[PDB]
Amino acid sequence: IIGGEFTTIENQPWFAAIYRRHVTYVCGGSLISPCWVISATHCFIDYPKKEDYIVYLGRSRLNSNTQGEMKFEVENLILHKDYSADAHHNDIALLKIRSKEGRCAQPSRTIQTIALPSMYNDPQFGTSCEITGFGKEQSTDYLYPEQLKMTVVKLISHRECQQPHYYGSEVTTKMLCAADPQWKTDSCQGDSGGPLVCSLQGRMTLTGIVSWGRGCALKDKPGVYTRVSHFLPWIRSHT
Ligand SMILES: NCc1ccc(C(=O)O)cc1
Repeated sequence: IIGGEFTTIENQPWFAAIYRRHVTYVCGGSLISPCWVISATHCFIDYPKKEDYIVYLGRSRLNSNTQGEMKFEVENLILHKDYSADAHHNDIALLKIRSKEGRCAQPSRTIQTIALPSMYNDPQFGTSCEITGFGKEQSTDYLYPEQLKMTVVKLISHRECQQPHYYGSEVTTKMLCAADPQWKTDSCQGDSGGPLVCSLQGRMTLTGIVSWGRGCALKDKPGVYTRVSHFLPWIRSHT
C-alpha cells in the first residue's frame, strides 16, 4: 500500500495473510465464510500445490504472531479455470481453510467475515472504498511493511479506465479501476488478493480483489481489481 495509514486487524477482521513454505509472504485475501478465504489466482498460478501454503486470520504484522491469530492449512486451492495474464483476467481464487485440529475459523474481535456484493451491483464511480495489505509502501522499496496498512481510493468508470492514456482495452467489464485523485495513494506489489471494500447500502461489501496495475501510484495508471459481483455464480458453486 502506497501512502495511506497503518492499522490493525480489528479494522479489517476479514483480511487474511497467505504465505508459502519454500516461509514467505504471498498475498492477502478475504474471509467470506468460516471455511473459505477468497483471493487472486495469479498469486498461486506458479505454485498450485495447496500443501505449501499457510493462512492466518486476525494477524496485524507480517513476521510476528499477532495475539489471537488463527493458522490454517489449505484443504483446497481453487483457481479460476478461465484465468489468463498479460492485465490478468478472471484473477480470482478460493482457498478452503482448515487448521491442524481440522477446524475452520471462529469469529472474534479480530476475525470476522466480509459480505459479498449482490449480482452486478457496484457503487457509482467516484465512491470512496478502502484497500488493505502488507504490500510495498514505495515502488522502489525492497521490503514489505511489518505493520498492516490501508488507504482510500475512488472507483473509476470503465469508460474512463478504458481510455488509451489509461489502460485502454486491458481492462474488461469484469474489472474495476480505483485510484487517488492525486494518484498519491494506491495498492502495490504484495497487496494482490487483498480486499477492495466499499459501503453499499450501509453494508461493508467485498467489491474487489487487488489484481494488477501498471506500477504503483502513477498518474493515469489506476489499480485494477477483480469485479466480485461478476463472479458470484463461480463463487457459490465452488464453495
Ligand atoms: N495497483 C494494483 C497492483 C497490484 C499488485 C502489483 C504488483 O504485485 O506488483 C502492482 C499493482
